[PDB]
Amino acid sequence: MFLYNLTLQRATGISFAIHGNFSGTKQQEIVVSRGKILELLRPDPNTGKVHTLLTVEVFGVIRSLMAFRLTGGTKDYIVVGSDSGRIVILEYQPSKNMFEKIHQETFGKSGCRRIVPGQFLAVDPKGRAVMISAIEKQKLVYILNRDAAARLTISSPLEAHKANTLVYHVVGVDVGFENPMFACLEMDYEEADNDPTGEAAANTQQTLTFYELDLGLNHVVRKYSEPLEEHGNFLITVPGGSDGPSGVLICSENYITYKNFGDQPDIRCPIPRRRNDLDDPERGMIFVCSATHKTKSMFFFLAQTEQGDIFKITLETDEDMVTEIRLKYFDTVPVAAAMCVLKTGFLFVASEFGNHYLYQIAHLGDDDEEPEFSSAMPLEEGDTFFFQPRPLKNLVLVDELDSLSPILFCQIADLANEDTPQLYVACGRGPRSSLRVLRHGVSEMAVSELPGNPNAVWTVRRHIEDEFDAYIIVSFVNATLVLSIGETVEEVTDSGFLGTTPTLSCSLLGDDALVQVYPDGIRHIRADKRVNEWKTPGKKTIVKCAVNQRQVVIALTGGELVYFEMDPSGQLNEYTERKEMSADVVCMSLANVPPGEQRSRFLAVGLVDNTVRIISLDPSDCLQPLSMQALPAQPESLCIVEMFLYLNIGLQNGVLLRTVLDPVTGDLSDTRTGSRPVKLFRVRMQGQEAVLAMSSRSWLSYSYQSRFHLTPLSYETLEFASGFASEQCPEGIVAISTNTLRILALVFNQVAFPLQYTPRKFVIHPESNNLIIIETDHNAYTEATKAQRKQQMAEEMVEAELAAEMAAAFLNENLPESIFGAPKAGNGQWASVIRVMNPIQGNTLDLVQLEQNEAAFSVAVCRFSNTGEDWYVLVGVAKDLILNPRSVAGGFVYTYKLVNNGEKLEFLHKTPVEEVPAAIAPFQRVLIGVGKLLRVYDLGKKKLLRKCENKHIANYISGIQTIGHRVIVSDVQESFIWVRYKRNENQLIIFADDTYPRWVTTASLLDYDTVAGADKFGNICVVRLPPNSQKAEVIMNYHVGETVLSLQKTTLIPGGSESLVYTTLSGGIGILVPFTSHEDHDFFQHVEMHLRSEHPPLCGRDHLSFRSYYFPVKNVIDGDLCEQFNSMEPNKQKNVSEELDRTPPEVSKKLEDIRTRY
Amino acid sequence: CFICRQSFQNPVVTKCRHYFCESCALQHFRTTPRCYVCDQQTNGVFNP
Amino acid sequence: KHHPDLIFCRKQAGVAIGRLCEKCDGKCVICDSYVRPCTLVRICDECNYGSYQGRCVICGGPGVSDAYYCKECTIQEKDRDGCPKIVNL
Amino acid sequence: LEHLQSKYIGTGHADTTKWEWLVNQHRDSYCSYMGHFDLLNYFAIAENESKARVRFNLMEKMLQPCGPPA
Ligand SMILES: [Zn+2]
Ligand SMILES: [Zn+2]
Ligand SMILES: [Zn+2]
Repeated sequence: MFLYNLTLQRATGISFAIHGNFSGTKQQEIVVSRGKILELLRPDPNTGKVHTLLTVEVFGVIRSLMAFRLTGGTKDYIVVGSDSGRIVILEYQPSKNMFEKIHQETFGKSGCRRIVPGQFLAVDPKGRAVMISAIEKQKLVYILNRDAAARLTISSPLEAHKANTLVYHVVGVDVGFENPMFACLEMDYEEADNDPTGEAAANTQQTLTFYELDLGLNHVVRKYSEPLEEHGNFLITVPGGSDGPSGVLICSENYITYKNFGDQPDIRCPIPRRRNDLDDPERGMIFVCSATHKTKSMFFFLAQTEQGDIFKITLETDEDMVTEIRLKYFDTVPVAAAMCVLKTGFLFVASEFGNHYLYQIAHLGDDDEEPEFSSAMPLEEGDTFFFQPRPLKNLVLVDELDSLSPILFCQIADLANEDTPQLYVACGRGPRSSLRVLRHGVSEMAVSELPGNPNAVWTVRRHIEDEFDAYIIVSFVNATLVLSIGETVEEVTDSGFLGTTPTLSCSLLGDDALVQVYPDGIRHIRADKRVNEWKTPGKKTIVKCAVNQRQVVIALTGGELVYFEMDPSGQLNEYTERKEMSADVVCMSLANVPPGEQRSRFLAVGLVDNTVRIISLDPSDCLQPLSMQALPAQPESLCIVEMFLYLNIGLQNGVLLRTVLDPVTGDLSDTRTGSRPVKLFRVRMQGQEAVLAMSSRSWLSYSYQSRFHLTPLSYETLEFASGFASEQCPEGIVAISTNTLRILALVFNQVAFPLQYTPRKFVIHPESNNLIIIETDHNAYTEATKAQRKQQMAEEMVEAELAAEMAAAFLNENLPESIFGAPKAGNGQWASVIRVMNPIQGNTLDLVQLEQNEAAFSVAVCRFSNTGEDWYVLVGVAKDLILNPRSVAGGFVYTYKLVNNGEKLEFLHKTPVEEVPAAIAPFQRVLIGVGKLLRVYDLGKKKLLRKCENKHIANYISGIQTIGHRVIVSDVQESFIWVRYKRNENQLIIFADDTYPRWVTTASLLDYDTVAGADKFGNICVVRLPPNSQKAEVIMNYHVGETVLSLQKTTLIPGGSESLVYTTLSGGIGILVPFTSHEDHDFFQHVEMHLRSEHPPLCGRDHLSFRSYYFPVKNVIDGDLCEQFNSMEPNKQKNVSEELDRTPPEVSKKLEDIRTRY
Repeated sequence: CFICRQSFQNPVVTKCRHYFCESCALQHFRTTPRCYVCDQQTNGVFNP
Repeated sequence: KHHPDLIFCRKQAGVAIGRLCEKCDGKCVICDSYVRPCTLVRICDECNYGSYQGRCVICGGPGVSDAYYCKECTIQEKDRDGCPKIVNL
Repeated sequence: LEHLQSKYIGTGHADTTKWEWLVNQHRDSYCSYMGHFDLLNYFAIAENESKARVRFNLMEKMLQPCGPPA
């Protein structure tokens, strides 16, 4: 059916990063774009933690994104050239926290084609022009100046479509107020095709062509052309004018050639290699990430080598020519995809795998514990300054935001005791690899509990000035406890509210005298336990407490409320003015007083005669209940809270009645919510007040801006409800159960257990039920290969003095993966490590090692086919595992006994094969698919005996799902082909063929004839077989926009609908729910048709283009577009509700029902 | 209370388009899942 | 309603806005339909600037209204194809 | 036909060679792998390779598609 797909987890890996003054002020907004979504942060850099200022979804992939400011422009407009031809230039207004489109320049057809410009987009330093170019034979320079109102004075772009001129790197040079220029590394590829022997293909060389665009002539011509024999992998441009020379540093293998367009010297700064680097010398040190951090006059250049160490470079050019660039390794840096170093302690390093680092500057940036390799520093033309892994003395990484990308493997189960299931995403590369197990519950960022289950847990602080709850009085009838609200709440004797008796209320109502409603009455209790306990009205205990800033109405049985008024000393003294309600007041609350008001305008108590009596708390009008919020049923509580204000009586039944909390009596409208008595009081959730209808279905009448709406929350089950304010979040809903508090964000705890190699396949043992995963870091030096290379380097450099000690230090400690980058090289070399993490503990209870050229292709620890139900693990290791080109020695399928019921990876024996057996499953024997050959062999511990082997497959076997005498296998060509594997007949005949050609990388059996496939282009297609050389019909199809790693048709959330959970390699996780409700599907289709007209996509490619970029979309409903329509503005929401012929609150209720349907 | 034809105060309508009071809607929600209009799916709506 | 001759520019559209006369008003500039005119026409050059100022980007009448691409043409995104103002050859 | 369509990428006739069409398809595949963010990430995180090294490999493979012609 139709699939209302919603992404539960956003993609964590940032596809691009920009920074600058994009917030319109001195707050340097930095936007990390994760593909279709971009999060911009312009918070305080002295906080040390990243806080995103805005988030924008464009429904498209940006081919090239940048952020540049005009001449005099304090706001850096972001220019994004997407796959579509609408290159969007938008000035970002942080007042609306959104980028208003100044222009949407149309260029051409959708997709980043070879001739579709916008693959490389840059801007001039004066903000006068923007150049967008394709891979080859297409370039454009749009003259976008500043208008009279500082608007986009855009023009038609000058075309620089030079034939077969591939631009390796293009950068707009800083020309100041003169005519600007742009340098592109053009390479004439026409001579390569002209020479049929490839002689001109070998003799071709790049040329940095700096083309100057005369704006007065309105024409761009190639001004300078510096040819380089070495190809330019990347280039960094020195800023001209007062910021330095107008030069560029083209990077190569241990050579950054800095030169300017004119009489300048080509200063070849050598990239400083590590002192006795254990990595091989084939990996030349090039500037993978470069960032020019500029001061008021000069500019330092932080660059990362092939090892990736952060090397700060000075500039002793002396305004004549490029002479010296003192590249000293200031700090050892981790595996980062990019690095941008702004000012005021901001240095955002986006990690390809692991944690992206935001750093604060400590030293001046030149604090290098390693050697310095200047451009004027001479050498022997064979190495550089031996700059080893230095300590981080220049700056400190103040934030390390862990990203799930690249999420290779996944294992989601509710094995652990948590409010939501733990999903372990195995991710990362090499030693910098971990499995992050995340469990929600629904913001379970931190775990904290109040001390016991007391009568009330309220902040009876030292005074009113104590904003943090240093002593929240969790006071019961037996005793009292003091809890610290810092997610470290426990029991202590520092509450001071005299809660040895039953303290019903204990909160700092006065300036320093906390009001405590207790059986003694109303007590003014100080920072210590000095409670002046005046009597309440009557000798009974304080049943209700309408506490305000000045007068606290302590109401006993019969509704008699004694007014503990504030004296001149700040204490609460019980005055003689007391009024009785209709019956016994159950619970009370007082609305907040104004700044000129002497006391509260309305304090309301919920009597037992189905009413809430509200009186003025001022001493001139005390004990005068005017407003009567008459409850519909017998009221269990009252809450008289601001936003005029609302005074509500909540009942034990399903009706709570709210009226106007004022001197005039309002209309008691009774709204509905779990068969429990209500405990409506003051709560905090997203800056809006609420009254908690305490029930099993814990609803909150949120009175946001004089309108109370009651609904439940998406947390775990409970019986009561209250507010929540701790170190995890500032305001939330605590569904209070019996010694439990379900968190509602009106966040998942993730623990990352490390792995030895890059993670390949996460499997579970049959007997242990524990994660026996296999990690394969192929095309790199292994752990055993790295130890052997370290010992070989020790034996090589021991021949000398101090060189033998340096050799021993290089053997003991190389460049680390988390410190200075992993020293690893080779093509056929491959690390394989089978780590058996426990079912509860992420630490590996077993380690199995393979050959140094062998990659663990698959992990499968289950019961053996030849043996009984004992877990025998079949682990395939492909030796000499080289990816590009096709080079592998062979697949050794090690059969392992899996000792301690799988907790010890004891390898029994192995069975070799020439091909790679990437699939090994049980088939009624065991089907092992070694490429195009699938053999049914006995799964013995010693050796396998094959019976029937079929080599009729096309390319390979990516993965086969078996549904009983039929297995559908994915291939590089076919998405899914179903062969009826009759193991009783010892044969396999293809009962279903394939017509759609797709390199499907995932498999999921939704039914006995439904097979899902996640293609290499990032399209999820669910194909059902036809009833009774015939293909299966693709019932559903969508394009997610990213390559989905795994997919499984299963109910991922707790209960709800049997959706399909898909995990992508970018860190995204989504649930596609098959909506069987045709009326709800038609309502969602009408809402999407309204939303596609109301809210346009910012990339220029529509949501239809995003969902049908590769293959056409079918049977999918866009819950992301439904969330965008919910996130639309108020007038646009009213227009969308008129277009869908409904209400905006009804559409929001339908979206909340779709979210709760899971 | 259209059958009783009494005084109308604090009006509230259920999901089956039955117009009554707020306390009458509470009594109907506590009594039955269906309203008194045509026994339609009111689902105990004691809402304003 | 079209002709095998009379190509327009096949030049990439810029800031010069298209402009329709009354004699062929309301039609699409490409397929000459009338269903959901969505995207404004840009005519890439001196097709607006200069002698052909406020003129038809079709047959040649006095151009009075903004020429629009229809949503059927922008379904295949023919709006990015370039200038549709006819140059006689 | 059109002169700009002949100047556009993908112009071909019956006189166009199969090896020339395969070279243009390989150049377009390298350009598409350079343009796609997810495909470049999948090609880069497959091995211990850098993004700039993968971009240099794609720029080399653009010429290598016309590298050994007929
Ligand atoms: Zn049309
Ligand atoms: Zn006309
Ligand atoms: Zn034109």
